[PDB]
Amino acid sequence: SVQIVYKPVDLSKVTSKCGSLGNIHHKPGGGQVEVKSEKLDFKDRVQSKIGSLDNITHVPGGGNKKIETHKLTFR
Amino acid sequence: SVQIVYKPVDLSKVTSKCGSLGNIHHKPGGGQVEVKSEKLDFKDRVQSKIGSLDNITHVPGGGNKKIETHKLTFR
Amino acid sequence: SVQIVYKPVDLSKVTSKCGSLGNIHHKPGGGQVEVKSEKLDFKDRVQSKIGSLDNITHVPGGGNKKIETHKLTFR
Amino acid sequence: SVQIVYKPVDLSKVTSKCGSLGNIHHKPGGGQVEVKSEKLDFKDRVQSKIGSLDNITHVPGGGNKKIETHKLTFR
Amino acid sequence: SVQIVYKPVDLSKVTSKCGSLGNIHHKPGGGQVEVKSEKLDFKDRVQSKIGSLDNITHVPGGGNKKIETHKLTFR
Amino acid sequence: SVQIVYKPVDLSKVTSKCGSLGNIHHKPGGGQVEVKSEKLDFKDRVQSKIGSLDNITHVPGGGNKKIETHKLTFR
Repeated sequence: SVQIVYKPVDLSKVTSKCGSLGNIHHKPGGGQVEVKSEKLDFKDRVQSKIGSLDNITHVPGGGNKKIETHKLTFR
Repeated sequence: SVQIVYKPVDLSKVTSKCGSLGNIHHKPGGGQVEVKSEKLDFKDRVQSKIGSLDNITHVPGGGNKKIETHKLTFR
Repeated sequence: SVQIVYKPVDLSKVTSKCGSLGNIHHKPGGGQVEVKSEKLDFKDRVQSKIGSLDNITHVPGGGNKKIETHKLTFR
Repeated sequence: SVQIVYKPVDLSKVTSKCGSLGNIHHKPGGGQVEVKSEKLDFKDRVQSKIGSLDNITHVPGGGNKKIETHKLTFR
Repeated sequence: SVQIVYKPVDLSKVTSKCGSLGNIHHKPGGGQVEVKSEKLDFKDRVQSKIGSLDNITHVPGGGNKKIETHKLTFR
Repeated sequence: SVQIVYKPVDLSKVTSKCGSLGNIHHKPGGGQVEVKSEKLDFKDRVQSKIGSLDNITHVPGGGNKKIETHKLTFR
């Protein structure tokens, strides 16, 4: 005779928490910002940001991947 | 006789929490922003952002992928 | 005689929470923004944003993908 | 604000296996039984079993009882 | 605001297996039974069984009882 | 604010295995049984078993009882 019993139990967490979670920003203040630009010459791409208070979150990561194989073979 | 019993149980979580979650921004102030530009000369692409208070979240990530394979081969 | 019983149970979650969730922005203030421009010259594409208080969420990510494969082969 | 989330999960077994299970009785032999009775006198109830091979299972027990009570009272 | 979410999940088993299950009785032999009776005298109820091979299952038990009570009371 | 989350998970077994499970009785032999009774006198109940090979399982027990009470009271 043969009896095979296959009863794995999984309660696992795979988890990510990414970027800005649960912060307190109590009354922050950006200063006065002044930009004067005169006679400038640009021969290639200009990428520009000007500002007093910038708050930025960027998240290319924080992804999750679970691979799970349950192979059983008899004879 | 042969008896095969295949009863795996899954309660697993795959989970992501990405970007800006549960933050408090209590009364943040952007300051005055002044930009003066004069006689400038751009020969290729200009990309520009000007502002007092910028609050940006960007999330290319945080994706999830579960691959699950149950296989039973008899003779 | 042969008996095969195939009773897998799944209660698993695949889940994503992406972008800006459950934040409090209590009375945020953008400052005055002034942009003055004179005699400028652009010879290729100009992309511009001007504003006092910008509140941006962008989410190319946060997707979910479950592949599940049950196979039972007899003789 | 109030949020109540009530998500109990039950996969429990209550199980009983009672009496004679999965036994092998390979070629059991009862012997010859002879009962001779003479001039006997019974003034009240007679209950009798006579036999060579008796194979008896009796199960007043093995019962199961699940009482389950979920209660949520608000104000 | 008030939000109540009531999502209990049940997959529980209540189960009984009573009496004679899955036994093998390979070629059992009852022997010769002889009962000889003379001049006997019974003044109240006679209950009798005579036989070579008796194979009895009796099950007053093995019953199952699930009581399940969900209650949600608001104000 | 109030948030109450009630997520208990149960995978418990309550289990009983009672009486005769998984025995091997390889070729047991009952002997010859002879009873001679003469001139006996019974003034009250007679209960009798005569036999060569008696193989008895009796199970009043082996019962199971799960009482489960989930209660959540708010104000």
